[PDB]
Amino acid sequence: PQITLWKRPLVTIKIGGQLKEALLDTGADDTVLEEMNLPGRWKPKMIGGIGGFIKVRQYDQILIEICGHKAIGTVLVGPTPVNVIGRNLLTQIGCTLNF
Amino acid sequence: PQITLWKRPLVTIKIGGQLKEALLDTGADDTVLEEMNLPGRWKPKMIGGIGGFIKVRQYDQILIEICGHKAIGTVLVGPTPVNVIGRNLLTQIGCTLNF
Ligand SMILES: CC(C)CN(C[C@@H](O)[C@H](Cc1ccccc1)NC(=O)O[C@H]1CO[C@H]2OCC[C@H]21)S(=O)(=O)c1ccc(CO)cc1
Repeated sequence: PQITLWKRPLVTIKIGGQLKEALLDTGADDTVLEEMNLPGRWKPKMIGGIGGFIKVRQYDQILIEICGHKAIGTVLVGPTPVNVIGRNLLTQIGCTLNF
Repeated sequence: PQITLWKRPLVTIKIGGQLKEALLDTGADDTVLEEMNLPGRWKPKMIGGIGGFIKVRQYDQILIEICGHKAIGTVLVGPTPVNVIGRNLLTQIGCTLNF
């Protein structure tokens, strides 16, 4: 599809057997999802943006379906106000910016 | 152009007659630039990011050229970690997401 940017580019994702809403975010290097109790090992990470840093849990090789497009990669879990799909997964679904 | 996302979508912008580098950021509603001098009236505002809220100077109706494409709109200036071009200006240059 083609998504215009008049409104936030929110899409439905499937991760860990749950459906959620997330931003297709070209400004995020990596994917960050709202707190959720995922099984498996993780490592702590600090990620920074406007307002400072938050502590997150880095899970590797997580399967995520984004608008019916499957991807697998790093997913950071923490107290983010928004689910954001970052470039590490956007590249996997064939997403480009165009103007 | 069509921009892939294996690297950060960084582009050169012109604002206040000066060249800078900025990130095309579909996850940003607004455009936020690092501390700089800009002419004209500004009003204090607050904006929230992943890590909390920051004080910014809001400049309205500012000319800004993004990768050769002209826009006129609101630019927020403050202690952002990165110059981000947000949806208020991405829409003006006709930017869409595609996959
Ligand atoms: C700043 C940028 C370089 C990096 N960020 C992505 C941005 O898209 C961020 C997304 C966002 C955060 C919080 C609420 C809504 C959207 N948008 C944002 O701050 O937008 C500001 C300006 O416009 C307003 O609209 C929405 C908020 C206001 S990040 O989240 O900090 C981040 C940092 C490290 C990683 C791991 O690599 C992943 C993500």
